[PDB]
Amino acid sequence: KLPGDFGPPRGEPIHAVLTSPPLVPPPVNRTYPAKVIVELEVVEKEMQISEGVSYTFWTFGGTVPGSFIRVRQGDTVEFHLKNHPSSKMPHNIDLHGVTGPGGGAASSFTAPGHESQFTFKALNEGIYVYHCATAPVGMHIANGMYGLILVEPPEGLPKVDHEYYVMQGDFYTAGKYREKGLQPFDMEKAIDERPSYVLFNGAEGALTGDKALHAKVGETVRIFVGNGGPNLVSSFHVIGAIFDQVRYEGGTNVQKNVQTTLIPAGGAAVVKFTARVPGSYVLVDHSIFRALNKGAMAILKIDGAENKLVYSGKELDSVYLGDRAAPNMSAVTKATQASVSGTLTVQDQVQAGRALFAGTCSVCHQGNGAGLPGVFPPLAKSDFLAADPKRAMNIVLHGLNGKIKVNGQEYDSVMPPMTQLNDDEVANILTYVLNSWDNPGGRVSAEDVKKVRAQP
Amino acid sequence: KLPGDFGPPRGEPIHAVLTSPPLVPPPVNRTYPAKVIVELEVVEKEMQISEGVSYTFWTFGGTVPGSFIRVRQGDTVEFHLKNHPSSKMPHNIDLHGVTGPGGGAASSFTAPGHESQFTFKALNEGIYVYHCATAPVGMHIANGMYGLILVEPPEGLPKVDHEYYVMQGDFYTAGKYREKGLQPFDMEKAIDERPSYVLFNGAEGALTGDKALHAKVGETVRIFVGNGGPNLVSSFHVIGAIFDQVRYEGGTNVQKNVQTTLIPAGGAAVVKFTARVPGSYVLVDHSIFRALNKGAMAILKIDGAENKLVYSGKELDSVYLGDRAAPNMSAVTKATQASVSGTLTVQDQVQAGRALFAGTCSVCHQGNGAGLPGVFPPLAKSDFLAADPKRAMNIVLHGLNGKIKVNGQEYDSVMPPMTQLNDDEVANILTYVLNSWDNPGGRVSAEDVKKVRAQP
Amino acid sequence: KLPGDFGPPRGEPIHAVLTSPPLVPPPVNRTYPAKVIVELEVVEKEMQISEGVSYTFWTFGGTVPGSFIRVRQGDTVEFHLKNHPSSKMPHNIDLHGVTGPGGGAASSFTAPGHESQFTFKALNEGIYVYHCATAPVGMHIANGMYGLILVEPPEGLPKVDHEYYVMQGDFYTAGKYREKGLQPFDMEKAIDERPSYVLFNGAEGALTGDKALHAKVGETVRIFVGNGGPNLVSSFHVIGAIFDQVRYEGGTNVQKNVQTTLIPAGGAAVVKFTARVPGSYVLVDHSIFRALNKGAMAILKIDGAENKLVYSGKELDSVYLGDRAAPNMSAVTKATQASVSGTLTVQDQVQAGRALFAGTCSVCHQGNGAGLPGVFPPLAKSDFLAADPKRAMNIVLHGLNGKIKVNGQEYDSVMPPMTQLNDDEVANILTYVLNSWDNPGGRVSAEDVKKVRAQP
Ligand code: HEC
Ligand code: HEC
Ligand code: HEC
Ligand SMILES: [Cu+2]
Ligand SMILES: [Cu+2]
Ligand SMILES: [Cu+2]
Ligand SMILES: [Cu+2]
Ligand SMILES: [Cu+2]
Ligand SMILES: [Cu+2]
Repeated sequence: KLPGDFGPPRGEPIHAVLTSPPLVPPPVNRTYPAKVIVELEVVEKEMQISEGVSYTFWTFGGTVPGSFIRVRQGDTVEFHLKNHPSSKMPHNIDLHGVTGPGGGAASSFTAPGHESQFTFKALNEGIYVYHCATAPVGMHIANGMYGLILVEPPEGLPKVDHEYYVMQGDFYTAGKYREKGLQPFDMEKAIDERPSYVLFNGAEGALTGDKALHAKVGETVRIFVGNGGPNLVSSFHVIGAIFDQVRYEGGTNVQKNVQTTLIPAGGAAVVKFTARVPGSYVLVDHSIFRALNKGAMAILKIDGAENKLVYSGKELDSVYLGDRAAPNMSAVTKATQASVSGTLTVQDQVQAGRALFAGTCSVCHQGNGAGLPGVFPPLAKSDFLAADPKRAMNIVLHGLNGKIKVNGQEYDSVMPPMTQLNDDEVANILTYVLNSWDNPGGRVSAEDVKKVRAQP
Repeated sequence: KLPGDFGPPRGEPIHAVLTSPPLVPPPVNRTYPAKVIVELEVVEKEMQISEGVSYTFWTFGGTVPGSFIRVRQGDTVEFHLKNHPSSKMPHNIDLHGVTGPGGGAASSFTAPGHESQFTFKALNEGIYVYHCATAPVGMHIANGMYGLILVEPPEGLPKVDHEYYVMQGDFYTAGKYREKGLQPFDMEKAIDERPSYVLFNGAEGALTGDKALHAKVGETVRIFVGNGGPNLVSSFHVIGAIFDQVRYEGGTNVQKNVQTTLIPAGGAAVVKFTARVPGSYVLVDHSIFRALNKGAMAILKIDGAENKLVYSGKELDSVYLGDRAAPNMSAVTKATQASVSGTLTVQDQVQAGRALFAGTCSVCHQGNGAGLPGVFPPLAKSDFLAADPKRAMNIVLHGLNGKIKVNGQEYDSVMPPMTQLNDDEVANILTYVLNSWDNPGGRVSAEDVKKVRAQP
Repeated sequence: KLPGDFGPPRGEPIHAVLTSPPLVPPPVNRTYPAKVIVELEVVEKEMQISEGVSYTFWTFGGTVPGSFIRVRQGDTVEFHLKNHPSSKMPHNIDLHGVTGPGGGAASSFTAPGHESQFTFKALNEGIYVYHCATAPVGMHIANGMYGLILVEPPEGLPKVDHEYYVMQGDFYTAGKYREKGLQPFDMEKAIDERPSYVLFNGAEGALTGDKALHAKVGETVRIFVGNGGPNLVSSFHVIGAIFDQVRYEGGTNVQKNVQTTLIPAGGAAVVKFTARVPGSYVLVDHSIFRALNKGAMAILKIDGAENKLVYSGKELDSVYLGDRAAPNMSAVTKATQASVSGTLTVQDQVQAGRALFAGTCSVCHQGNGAGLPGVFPPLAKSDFLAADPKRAMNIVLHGLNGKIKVNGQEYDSVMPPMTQLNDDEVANILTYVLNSWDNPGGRVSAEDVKKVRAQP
């Protein structure tokens, strides 16, 4: 007998309602197998991969990851793929969980402006990645062509308070991390498995700040977690919490009470979380430079009463979360646009710099620039800053050590170089500082920084 | 008590019959512990790692992976390692599953032209990697010195219709992927874990096309899957199917009903597959640039009747499998040899280009060069191609965008650069196209392409 | 109900006794929940990451990994973090296993010369990584800021004969592997996940030779194994043995009878080993260039009677373990210091070269330099060596092939290049050889090698 042998489809054909991340369709809530009609459209479009950084994404349903599909084991799925006429590339689909060559790939080949269809029976319960399977496949996947399909067990999953959809991917831009402008795909970095960004849900900050996932103390949360790759394996982890359950694909095995779990490239898992105490819980790839240097962080924010018997401490802040502690970094987007338009004002720079100062600089110099006397020198009303703005550019790029005097006090410490900051970021940060805390005002330009970077 | 305590060896000494990949020795089919004599010979030799690409492999038994060894838990194994007189390096062996320092390494050190032996009891059931353990060990492993030993449980494994032997490895050549000639090992790429090839069974195409694994609808297939490394961890996956069972080494844990599973460097697993519907099922490392850009694909081809209730779609083709959809790429080998000999003909180039055109170019331009009017321009009887062959070289290497006119119709799309193609590959592809579909004939040489690559 | 609901703390407050690697605190041996006071101090200090190679480590408790903390599920932990006044950076802590945002991070922020405290209930049994969580977090982790906390189940873990503490990390120096001197952290290699060293317990040789872990035949050994990362996933493996049990974090799953197991970045596991036969058992990351080219090897040395029925072979030697077979490589440290001081003698070089010759050269040329007539030429009383010392430098760096005559016998083989050896290493090795085995004496300097490396 084949698995999923629940007989022919019955009832009426069901048009599947698909959802955009990070939301999930409702439970199927059905006791009979059905014919389920799935309609998905490929759209190629520019979107912001980071503030001020555009990328040409290739998408299933207009999002990265693509629309979530939810069916029942034993269903007959009539899958329709449409390729929007604006597309330049052909596309197709391989759904993990399909029983048949290519997971649908040969029969779903769809040129721009065309449609295709194929039918499969969902024999296999589980959570599964789907992705494009069009040569060059790695390029298509790298450009965002992946999503999740859930094939429910016949009785449904246990009830929870919230269900969310989170998918990791690695991305390959010609430019470096946070370098502004429309960034091409970089095939050489992709072949070498050297991503410039590693993201949840297609963008930096997609699930942080005002875009966080939400729940309340006492509630249960199920997260459908994909790893589209193309190349990286996620050391997937929740900061400050534990997973009650982790189940990979449709596996019989269920691990319970783990905090860190390896998700293969192309893999998927269902995790369950129970909210205990309020605050922000961070989903990360614990290959930690991905999480804290390339974008791979997402937030589940829990509302409710503190329990000092369980945890006496404070909510997360910019020391750990960096510049993603805040609701958003919209000022960076605005300043980048203003630079393109040739209308960049001092205030545009100040507000972008404010956003970027958090964590990056405030960890040592404090959010108010006061530092810590004799330990971390002040940026507030700083004589040393005022005396030489070009020196300040060199300090950000190249670091500073040795004995200095600031506001009448000696320091003898080490500020590491921060050369990974882009010219606009340094410029904006320093313009923020110059226009705060009784400093002398004025501005630093990206071009000013470019010149210092070329001659330390 | 130690595990495997089934008493002293009984019966007669058994000379083990070892098999070359992808075949496996028969089940031991024995109820008593034996003394098993294993004889393995190291041979260093050039073989083709890809068509026209030679490599000096170091082998156990003349193959990569090395010969498969099959014994029973509780057996006493008298292991004999011989190092062929033609060898330049000394060699030895570490068998995972051996209880004792180095897994045999110190007592198996064997200079060229020598032999060694040691004896161990197989206490531990499971599937296990063996490999060379001679300084510099990573070099020996990278050169192909790894294989599998199966230690059966006393009652044997459950009966299946087919057993196969598949082992992943990462390889490090001085040249780039598909660059022709005898390629040295590259220690710098090896230390950086930046392989040029990632392969099953020692070569591109080792298990594709006419070298695929076979079974029929309804049959069960057990695959002994190794990962020799040296360095990579496989996101091991079957496209279009599921694994009934995955069991690592001799672990008590068995995962069931998973499609994607992580195999450590040095690790091994036993997977089971049940054939449901006909077609080609692809074993891959789903760190997908390895599978589709570096060689890490293998095929299990299933014969039998379609079942439209389960899968309505078609067999895999070159859109997904690329140039490995075909039975073989022997024409590439032949053309590379003819170049070396100084006898390369137009037809030699045409037949190599034909092989290389599949997927790489046909995904957009079609197998007949017709394209799709207004979407993908024709290569068949193409005025634009004929008008400027050097332009065509530049388009392959460097891409093309913007409005063009071909055969009286405007196109306004994007052909990505294909700079990873080697000079001979571009030359051969374009010579194929020029000599097909009423195009004007002639040829493009590797030297012609080299010149365009040096000045875009 | 929350997990760990064993009621309020009772008895007296307990001041936790923390241990330095590779030792573990005693079992808590307690049937009631307690208030446990933990005091940990951050110290930034230079230590030797390899012989003659200094690094500025940032530590919890003065060691890498940091001090081991051992508590009972259901305990209330009052955690005190102090930052030594000599520190330049602020620090904090995220303990995996803590229920609360950041795992303690916001409330543990501690500037140099300050202290902080927070309280948490240990709801979650398991073995857990702790680490610094101060921007830039990856830098702090890379500099050594990680350790383990064990939260025992209420009944305690089963009794074993020995408990040890082993933690992997990846490290990023500006210089190459084994390049001498004080090495800065390299942010570019860290972001690219390209470590120069991969170590157990903070240094090359930390757990080899005279620093090996010990047990006797018949004894059980539990190892608490961490992977601090920041970035790598360990293919964690024991050479020549098997793990009776592997349990990750506080997971319900326990794998039994495996040799190779994947430990995520940030992950931890408890493994159990039973000693069967004497000799050295190697813990490695089986992404094997890490183990054999970057430092990722540790030894469990078992004392007792051989059992020829189980294993007939010899103890590990330098063929497999390389230059870590010996008790230590102190002579390298001494020679590097003498170079810095300008007092380097011939004998200083000879003794450093002796240490470095093992495995690296002896695998082929033998420990006595005799080679194997006609196969591996002698370095003992070698006419060919004596005839041209600069040629010998070129051979080490750049290899040698083709027909040569040494001591009246022809060789026609291949010595691979060894360009990864640093100038001082080549110099010292060759000075050792020149001053051994009736060779002519004299010396080779690092500067001599530098010149040959610049012009092959
Ligand atoms: C802690 C790790 C720091 C971070 C992050 C940043 N800075 Fe810093 N800064 C730090 C120290 C210890 C010092 C003094 C070094 C010494 O030689 O003793 C400094 C110094 C500066 C200065 C100059 C002095 C002053 O005006 O107070 C400037 C202008 C400065 N730092 C700016 C700055 C900015 C803009 C940062 C974010 C990009 C930043 N610093 C981070 C320590 C640390
Ligand atoms: C789809 C992703 C493509 C692949 C793969 C290949 N080509 Fe292509 N090609 C494509 C487009 C959309 C265009 C037109 C670009 C525009 O500006 O609108 C082209 C064009 C060419 C041409 C020139 C026009 C013609 O003669 O039809 C040539 C000679 C050409 N392409 C060759 C070619 C070859 C040999 C390829 C495999 C190496 C190949 N193309 C791949 C789209 C795509
Ligand atoms: C086996 C893989 C080797 C290792 C490791 C090392 N050497 Fe070697 N060496 C080897 C061979 C096969 C040869 C001869 C090459 C040929 O063309 O046939 C050599 C040669 C030398 C020589 C010159 C000849 C001599 O004096 O015997 C020297 C000086 C030499 N080798 C030194 C040397 C040192 C110092 C090494 C460790 C750094 C070393 N070799 C490693 C094979 C192998
Ligand atoms: Cu696509
Ligand atoms: Cu896939
Ligand atoms: Cu070998
Ligand atoms: Cu091994
Ligand atoms: Cu720190
Ligand atoms: Cu962590």
